[PDB]
Amino acid sequence: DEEKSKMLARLLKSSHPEDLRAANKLIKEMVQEDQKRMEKISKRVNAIEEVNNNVKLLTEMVMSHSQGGAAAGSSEDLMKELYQRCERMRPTLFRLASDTEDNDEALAEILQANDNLTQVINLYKQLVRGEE
Repeated sequence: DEEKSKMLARLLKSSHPEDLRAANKLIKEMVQEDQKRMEKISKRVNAIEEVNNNVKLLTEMVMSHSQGGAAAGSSEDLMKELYQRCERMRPTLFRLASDTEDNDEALAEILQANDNLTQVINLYKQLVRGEE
């Protein structure tokens, strides 16, 4: 916000005991707003980083077992556990979109995120755990 970011700089530059008092209440609050934000942002970012990675990893595995590969048991297992974690995440993403009501850009990342999430889940469910 380039607006406050200028009203403050003039309250601080002020010379009256009343502008200081305000710049303070402003700072006090801007600092609060910047705390809630970052926290929101990290929650989403971290979540998405996991999803993307877990997506890629499992995707890789599932594919190694497409005609030859994946130690059937010690590889066939990591997957099973990876998968479940993806399933376990659908919930988190959905609540994430639900809470991301102020930034369609992020919201969209969460949705892209979720498609990929569901896509791989419908590939472990398909080829692999589906055929046999």
